[PDB]
Amino acid sequence: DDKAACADGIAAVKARVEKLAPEAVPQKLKRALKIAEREQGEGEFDECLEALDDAKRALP
Amino acid sequence: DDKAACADGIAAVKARVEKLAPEAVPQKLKRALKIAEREQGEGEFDECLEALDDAKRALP
Ligand SMILES: [Ho+3]
Repeated sequence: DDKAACADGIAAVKARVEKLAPEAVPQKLKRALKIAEREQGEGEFDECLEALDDAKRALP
Repeated sequence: DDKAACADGIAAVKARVEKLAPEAVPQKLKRALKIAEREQGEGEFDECLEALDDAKRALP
């Protein structure tokens, strides 16, 4: 469901980001991940998924 | 728009709540107002309006 997809998506995006040089991680990518995590914590798993969409589009 | 409606709705619900004995304000009402304010601060003015709907239904 959205909750599992949100958690899986956060891990998937992080795993891809963690293969980047840290000094090269865009601020927009960090912010999108943080928004996703905030919304996950609020139980807005659907909004987490939309923030993950933004994070993926911010990947170099 | 949703932003103005959210701000107006927070004030409207508070004005009605502030006419209650404070020791008698339901916890569910306080929580709904706080959620609305959190979502307002996140710029989710639509989600604020849905939390305000819950607050109104929690009025004694
Ligand atoms: Ho939110």
